[PDB]
Amino acid sequence: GKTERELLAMVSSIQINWSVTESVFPPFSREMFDRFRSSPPDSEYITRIVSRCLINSQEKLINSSFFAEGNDKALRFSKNAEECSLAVERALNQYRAEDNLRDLNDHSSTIQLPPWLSYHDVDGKDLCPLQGLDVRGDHPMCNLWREVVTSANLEEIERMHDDAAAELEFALSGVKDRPDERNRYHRVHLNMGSDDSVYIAALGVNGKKHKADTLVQQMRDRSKQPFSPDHDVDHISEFLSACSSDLWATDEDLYNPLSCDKELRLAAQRIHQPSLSERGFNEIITEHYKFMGSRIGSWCQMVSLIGAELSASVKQHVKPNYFVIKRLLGSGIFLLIKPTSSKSHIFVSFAIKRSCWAFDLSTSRVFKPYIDAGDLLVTDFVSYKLSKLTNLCKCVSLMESSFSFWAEAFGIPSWNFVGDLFRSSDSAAMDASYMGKLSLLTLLEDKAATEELQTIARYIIMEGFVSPPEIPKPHKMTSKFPKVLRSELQVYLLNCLCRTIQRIAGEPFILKKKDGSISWGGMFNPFSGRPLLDMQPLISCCYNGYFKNKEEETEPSSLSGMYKKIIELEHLRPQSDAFLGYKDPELPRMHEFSVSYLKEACNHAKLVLRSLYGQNFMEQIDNQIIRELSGLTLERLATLKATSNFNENWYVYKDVADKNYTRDKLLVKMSKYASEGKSLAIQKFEDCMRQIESQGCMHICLFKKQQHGGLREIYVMGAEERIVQSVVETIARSIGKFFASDTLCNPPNKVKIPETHGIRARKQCKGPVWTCATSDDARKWNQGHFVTKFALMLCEFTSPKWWPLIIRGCSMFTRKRMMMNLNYLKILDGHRELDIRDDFVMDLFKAYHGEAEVPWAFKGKTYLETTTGMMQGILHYTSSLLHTIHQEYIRSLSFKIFNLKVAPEMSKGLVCDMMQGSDDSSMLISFPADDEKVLTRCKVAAAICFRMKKELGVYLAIYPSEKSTANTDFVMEYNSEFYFHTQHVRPTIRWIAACCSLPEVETLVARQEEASNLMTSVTEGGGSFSLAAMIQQAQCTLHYMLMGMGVSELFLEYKKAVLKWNDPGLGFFLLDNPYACGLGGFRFNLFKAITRTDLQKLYAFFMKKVKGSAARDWADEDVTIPETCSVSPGGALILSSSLKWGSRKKFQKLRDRLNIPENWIELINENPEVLYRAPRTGPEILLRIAEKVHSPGVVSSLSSGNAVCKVMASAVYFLSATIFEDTGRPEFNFLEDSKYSLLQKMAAYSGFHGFNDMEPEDILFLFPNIEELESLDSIVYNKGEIDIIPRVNIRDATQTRVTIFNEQKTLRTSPEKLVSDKWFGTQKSRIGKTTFLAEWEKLKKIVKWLEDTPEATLAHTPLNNHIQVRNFFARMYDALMDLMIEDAKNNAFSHVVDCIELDV
Repeated sequence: GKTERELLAMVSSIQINWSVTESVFPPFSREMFDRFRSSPPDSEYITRIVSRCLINSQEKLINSSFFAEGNDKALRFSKNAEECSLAVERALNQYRAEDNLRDLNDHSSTIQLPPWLSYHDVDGKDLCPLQGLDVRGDHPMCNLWREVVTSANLEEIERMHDDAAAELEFALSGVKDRPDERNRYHRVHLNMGSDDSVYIAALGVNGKKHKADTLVQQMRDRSKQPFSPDHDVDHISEFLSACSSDLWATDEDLYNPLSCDKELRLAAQRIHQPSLSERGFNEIITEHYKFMGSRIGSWCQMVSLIGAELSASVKQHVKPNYFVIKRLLGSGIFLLIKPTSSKSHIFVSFAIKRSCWAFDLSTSRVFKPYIDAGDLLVTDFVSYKLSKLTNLCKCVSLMESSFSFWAEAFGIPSWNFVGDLFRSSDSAAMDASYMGKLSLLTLLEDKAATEELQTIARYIIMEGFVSPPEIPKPHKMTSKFPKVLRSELQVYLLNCLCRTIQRIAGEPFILKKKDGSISWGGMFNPFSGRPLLDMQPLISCCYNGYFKNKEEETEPSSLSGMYKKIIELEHLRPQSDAFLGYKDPELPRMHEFSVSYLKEACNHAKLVLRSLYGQNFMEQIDNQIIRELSGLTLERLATLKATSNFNENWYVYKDVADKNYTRDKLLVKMSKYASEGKSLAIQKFEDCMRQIESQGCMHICLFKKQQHGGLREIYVMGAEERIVQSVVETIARSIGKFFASDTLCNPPNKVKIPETHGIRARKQCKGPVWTCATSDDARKWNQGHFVTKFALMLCEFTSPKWWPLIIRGCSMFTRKRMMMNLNYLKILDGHRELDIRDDFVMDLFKAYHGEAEVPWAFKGKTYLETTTGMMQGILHYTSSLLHTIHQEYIRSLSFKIFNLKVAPEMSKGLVCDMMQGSDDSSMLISFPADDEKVLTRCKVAAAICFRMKKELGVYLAIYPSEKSTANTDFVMEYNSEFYFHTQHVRPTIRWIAACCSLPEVETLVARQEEASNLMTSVTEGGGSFSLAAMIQQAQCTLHYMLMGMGVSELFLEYKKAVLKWNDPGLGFFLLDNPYACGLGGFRFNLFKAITRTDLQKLYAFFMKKVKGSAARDWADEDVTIPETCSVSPGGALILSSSLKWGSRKKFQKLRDRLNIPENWIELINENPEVLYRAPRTGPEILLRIAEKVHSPGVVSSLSSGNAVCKVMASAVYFLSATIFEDTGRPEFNFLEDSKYSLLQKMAAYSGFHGFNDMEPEDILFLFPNIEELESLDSIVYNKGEIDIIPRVNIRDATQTRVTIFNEQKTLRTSPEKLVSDKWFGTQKSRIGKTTFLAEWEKLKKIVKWLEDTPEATLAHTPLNNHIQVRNFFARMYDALMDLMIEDAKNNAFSHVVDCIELDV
């Protein structure tokens, strides 16, 4: 009320002065708003356009599918094959005709590492003098790098190296006794020291014949010249197809370097499965058998260890004439490494003792060829970027998880899979081995275009599901092929997709309702001709998996691709605003839209909103916005999202030169704005919009994320613009949330609608029903949408008070100004005129310093300016509203076309529920199939789905893409969640690729918590607990490789100490039980750890009430080892080390900039007059953002990080860390048994943990009862349906926040049974014990009160959690209104579709 009255007074404060908007933002003008709010739609135009659109859709359907009259189905499909063939060879002879191309005999090999497999050598990482002397017989003969490794060998015979011998006894002394020694000048560290003892920092004598820079320069000039599609890849397909039994064998070739921690896994299962006294692991047998599969597991170990050693060697700094020499732990393989160029480039040569190498190559010719020198094989130098070194670091875990996934996908059990892959008679084994080797080739060759080809396979495969009224046109995807092919794998993938297009064009996938359930035959793997039978592997063949990282990209081709897109359509501006909201287009150009039909869509959507929510709906849509604008606080905008400092400066590079650009956080501007009494975003929107008018544009900076396939191309807008965006967003989102069919506003409608469609169809009409497709692609959604339509759309909905806010926000969205990365312009100033991407780079080069006038690039300016389109992430909900408007019109037009076409009594039917996200459209039309008129209804549905995208979309600048699919009965797709007939699939491989995230949290309990969160993420989307268990074994080898289990001999001493004390803060990876690995989180393992293992006795000794908080640690020294550490639990599971590489200087500078209050008591004493659920005022908002800042995890240096540096510290420091001081005296005179009140304090929801673990406590090896029919039943169940005695929230803040239960008498008594604190007394500090949990009562609120609920989809119906954990384990309004009138002039078109469909 009072806040509501103040917000409405602020709204009355806002005003629109038109002369300023017409001045600075030209296509915004008072006349256009007045005509649109005033002029009703002229119906003659709207009839003219829907009639012409109907004709177009008919003619396009005819000449697409029915190429003439009197055509047999075989003739139609043969002409389709002719068309697709000609389109294909047009695509190929795009590539054949090129300026340059490699000769077909010349080869490339994709995996640059050698195929070697080495029998186990003498232990230790030192390059010993015997490993120098024994390999002397090199026989150089002036071959490539034989003379260099001979020089290194001859030096190795002498002692002319920094470490010819490394001793572990010195490092044990350094761990147990802190003052180990002085620091060697050769030992170059990055974080927390480096020991001349822990890593071989030996430097070998320089080669006089060759310097690697010119060798890579000539090889790079060759890499510039492209690859033809007629290049032979017969060796590639030979490798992936034929080699099956070679890959699997157990001869202990190199399994040891990562097979070290087996006993630790035997400990971890002993916590969870008490009754395995046989040492009888169940998933660990497959884990170590797969790792023991020598032909791939040993080779993946070699990849992982060279990746880890190189990541350690990036931080190593070497004087330029010399190069470092290293050796892997307990291996014959030597790495000769040069970080000569610090520009993310490391140069590596490998050398294996010929005595060490044996029993194979892994395979020939799909690997870098190796030179023989008799004594030792060797290889030529190869270059690597640091972004690729993280991928090489994680090769065993990624390949284990990908092979286990593909074994599960083709029905092989994920624990017996290496045995089945050894003896591969069934085609499921051959296809699993094919796809696993394909994933291996993708991983070792990191390239965006290779994943792009894998992604295009999705649209090619989906085109085969189109219904007989339609015909497949998979050759439509030939437009979206890569411009240039840059490796043999792209050639193989392109040839695969070309033959795939040929097969799909030949005939479609043929559906059959045999058992009252549709199923598709003729399906096949997109990358090999092996037939499939399951939808899930077909979907999972596409969606190539990607790693996520938040980092900039400095490769100029990547930023040129970023900047290309908006600038492609910037030139397509029609320079005439007659169409842009002033007048109706007849044949709409690019960026145009029709005023009258936008108003008709608005009026129709008002009519459906009226008929759903009643007569006063606008009043309802009024108040919802007020609630949203009472919810929109500055704290909501106070997040970790970055913010641009490009305002009013950095415009000319000469003034902008010599100063880096830095993206300030949102918190500095939010706290500067909240330093005044500016309690809400709207109260500051008033000032911000005037500021934005003063500058006369929007300031935006461009930020291309480094990863690929994730959220790339981020547009970091400014603070005032963020404020304006947020108020416009809350308006847009309010009116959009009144829409049922929208999905971005209400995702439960998205999960509900595809499930509910079957019930609505069967309830309305009796019998089977067909469907149509989802045109989820939208052609250039962001670039092409002018914003005047957004303004007119939103102004049609809101009350008259809001229109100035809408008009001014859309007005700043018209004209917009975005900055490039300054290193890009530093490149372009001194660039050559040989820029290949002349569409942008030559154009920008002339625009910046040149003759060419360009309407986006300005003279000597550091910005791209665009008077059209929109950003990607700016105005999501407004565009979702536009798309919802369009689709709501199309629904009634669909009923109109169905009534005009088939019968007047078809409104009883045609259930046509929609699904429209930001740019993802979807539609499905159910109609009965009783009579033989259903084929006519299918023709009508084809015309309807045609007109939805291809025809009335253009009038709303809504452009359908070729990537759309049309008329795919019993098939639908939306947001990569495919819905086949009574079966729901999603591509799970995208999360299996991510579960080996290798997280840099640097807390050692948060690390395992993050691993558990990712594994639960795989369990949420598809997957199985056996697959999750194998992925967790991959995670555990990854984590124990963050410790030096293949990187330091001290890990061998970490083992025994680790067995003495099993706690996750010590670094002991707690394995979840395999029968339910995904439901139980890290809390489940911690509860079982304290309940079973003696680690609770350490918690019995070290505890806050008996011992103390983070200041008081059981180790009297704070920093235990020279490598960093702490004992701070922070109201959570206790970490026994920190290892915080973050300097924390940047967080200190952040805290200085936020000007937050310093004392921090004011939350604690004034906690009862802050509702932490909701702040109210600038002081309270300031302390809430300060609480958000000082939380763990969200610390700037906790967020800030890097992968190579983190992995280098992970064994340089971590092997020494935690060892022989914390572990030497962890608990003496320790209380054997833990208190029970303290036990429930550690885990408040111990009751749920006991209920969930009661079933999977004791369990056998495996209990498979094979089912006959396997298929999802469209069923979902939640384990969190089980609730605590208090159904109400656990917060009860001031006993006023929630009113879900009345008068709370017993509801109050149950909580203090568990809490053991006075919930009464206003929840004050002294509620029986001041600081009973911790000092911060906000921290007490966080830790004491917390609830949650999980969710999972099932194979068979649920009744309770036990059959959940059993089954989820792998078993293997009125249509008559808005009466628009259409033209039925060409009924001969309908006649020919009907007759030829009858004759087929």
